[PDB]
Amino acid sequence: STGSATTTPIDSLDDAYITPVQIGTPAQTLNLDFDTGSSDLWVFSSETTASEVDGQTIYTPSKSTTAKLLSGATWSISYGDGSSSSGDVYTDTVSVGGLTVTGQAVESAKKVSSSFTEDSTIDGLLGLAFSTLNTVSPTQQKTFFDNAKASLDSPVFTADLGYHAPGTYNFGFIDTTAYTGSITYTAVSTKQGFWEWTSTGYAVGSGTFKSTSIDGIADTGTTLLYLPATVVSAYWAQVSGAKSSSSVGGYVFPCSATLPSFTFGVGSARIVIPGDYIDFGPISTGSSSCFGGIQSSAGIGINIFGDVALKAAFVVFNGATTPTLGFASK
Ligand SMILES: Cc1cccc(C)c1OCC(=O)N[C@@H](Cc1ccccc1)[C@@H](O)C[C@H](Cc1ccccc1)NC(=O)[C@H](C(C)C)N1CCCNC1=O
Repeated sequence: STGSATTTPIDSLDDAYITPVQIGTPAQTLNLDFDTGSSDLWVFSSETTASEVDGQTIYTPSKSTTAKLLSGATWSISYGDGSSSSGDVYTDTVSVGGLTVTGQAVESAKKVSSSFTEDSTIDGLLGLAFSTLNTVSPTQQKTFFDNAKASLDSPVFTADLGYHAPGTYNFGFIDTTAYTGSITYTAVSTKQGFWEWTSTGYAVGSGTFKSTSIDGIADTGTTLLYLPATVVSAYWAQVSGAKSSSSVGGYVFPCSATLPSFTFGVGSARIVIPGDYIDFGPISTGSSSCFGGIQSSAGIGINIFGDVALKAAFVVFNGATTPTLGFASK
């Protein structure tokens, strides 16, 4: 089997991407944030505290003839930015772009934190990291990809995120028309439950490539590119007037600037992020100071190849017995 679904930026800055997902019988379509950095499929629901729902589409399990409460099961998650959600668990039928999983754990929110309430465009998350990170207690549950993997033509999914444009998540096959050149594969450590890999280095604009190992995670659920402070300082030094602002919480730059590209290494291959991908617009409405898309990972504890990096590539998440990650230019 295979599946294919279009993923769409939620706003003009590509702050996140949403993908339609069919849940239950008859289908209830919710737009979920596909997140290779977490392993819970959770949704706004008829059980979510009413004051915490503000425009989201909700899952109503009582209207699904295939929904079953998973007795005694609860979930609770806290994300890297301090956002959180929690609730109970149903099993139900879940389909993505024609690919169907029966018995998928659908985590129904009773509580969500304010950042989720304030984003009317995201109806929940679909986790695509490894199932060891799933938060359901007392019995951990499997991700959508884990449940589907054995049925897929190939045990893979691919992320093709667009810049200011729609893109595609494919399950079970590699669309050889979606990229240029070859796919370079690189080793993955699953010990932290992430798609964790080691970049071979970087370059800023037309500058010299610096060979240096950068351990980090491929995370479709993080907007920006978070890299070591030395790397990020070298990038923003090439942007006249850029500075790290402690009040804003990262590097800002004059909105009139033309940003240089940023290149990262995948083995001997190179992925080039165009400068425009690194512009996240005014820090506040009407300001001429703009927020940078490459930021220091010092406060995080891990480097994150988020959407800024991944949308410059066609990315293969290979879930074979020994998982690997593939990157191609496109
Ligand atoms: C679940 C789990 C188990 C074990 C260990 C950890 C760290 C676990 O947490 C996983 C985790 O936080 N993953 C995040 C990136 C992560 C992995 C490991 C450590 C730290 C972080 C990321 O993919 C998911 C989450 C999605 C989200 C959150 C709030 C609103 C909307 C979307 N995204 C975010 O937190 C990011 C942060 C990092 C800037 N974020 C917040 C919104 C706006 N945009 C955005 O980019």
